[PDB]
Amino acid sequence: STGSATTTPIDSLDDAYITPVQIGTPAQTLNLDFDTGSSDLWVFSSETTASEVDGQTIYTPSKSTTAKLLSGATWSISYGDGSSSSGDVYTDTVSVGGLTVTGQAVESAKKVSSSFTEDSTIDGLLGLAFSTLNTVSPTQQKTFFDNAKASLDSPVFTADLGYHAPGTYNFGFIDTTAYTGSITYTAVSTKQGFWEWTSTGYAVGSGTFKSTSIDGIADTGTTLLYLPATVVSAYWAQVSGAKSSSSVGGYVFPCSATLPSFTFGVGSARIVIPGDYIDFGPISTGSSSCFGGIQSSAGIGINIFGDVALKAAFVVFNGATTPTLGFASK
Ligand SMILES: OCc1nc([C@]2(O)CN[C@@H](c3nc(-c4ccc(C(F)(F)F)cc4)no3)C2)cs1
Repeated sequence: STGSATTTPIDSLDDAYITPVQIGTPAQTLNLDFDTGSSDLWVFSSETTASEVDGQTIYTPSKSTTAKLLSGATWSISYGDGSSSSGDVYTDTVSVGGLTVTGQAVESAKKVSSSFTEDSTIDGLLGLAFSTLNTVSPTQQKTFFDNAKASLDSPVFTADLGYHAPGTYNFGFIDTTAYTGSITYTAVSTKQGFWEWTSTGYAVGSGTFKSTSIDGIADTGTTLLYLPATVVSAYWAQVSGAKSSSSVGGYVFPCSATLPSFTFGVGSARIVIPGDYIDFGPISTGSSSCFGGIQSSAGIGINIFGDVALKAAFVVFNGATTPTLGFASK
């Protein structure tokens, strides 16, 4: 089997991408944030505290003929931005782009933190990291990809995110029309439960390539590119007036600037992020200070190849027995 679904930016900044997901019978379609950096499929629901729901579409398990309470199971998760959610668990039929998993754990939120309430466009998350990170207790649950894997034509999914434009998540096949050149595959460590790999270095704009190992994770659920402070400083030093602002929480730059590209290494190959992809616009409406798309990972504890990096590439998440990541230009 295969599936293919379009993913769409939630706003003009590409802050996140949402993908329609069918849950239950008859189908209830919710727009979920596919997150290769976590492993819970959770949704706003008829159980979510009413004061914490503000415009989201909710899953109502009592209206699904295939929903079953996963008795005694609870979940609770926090994200890298400090946001969180928690609740109980149903199993139900879940379909993404024509690919169906029966008995998928659908984690129903009883509580969500303010950032989720405030984002009316995100109805929940669909985790695509390794199932060892799933937070359901006392019986840990598998991700949608893990459940589908044995049925897929090939044990892979691909992320083809757009820049200020829709893109595609495919399951079970590699669309050879979606990229240019070849896909370069690189080894993955699952030791932390992430799609963790080692970039071979970087370049700023037209500069020469710096060969240096950069461990990090491929995370579709993170907006920006978080790299070591040395690398990030070398980038922003090329932008007149750019500076790290503790009050804003990262590097800002004059909105009058044209940004250089940023290249990262994948083995002997290179992915070039255009400068425009690094512009996240005014820090507040009308400001002439703009927020940078490349930020320091210092104090996060891990480098994150988030959407800024991933949307410059066609990315293969190969979940074979020995997992790998593939990157191609597009
Ligand atoms: O500790 C550093 C690390 N962090 C992670 C992640 O937690 C897993 N991927 C990312 C992710 N964030 C979100 C997300 C957070 C908040 C919202 C809100 F604003 F709507 F609330 C929406 C989406 N989704 O995925 C970060 C992995 S490593």
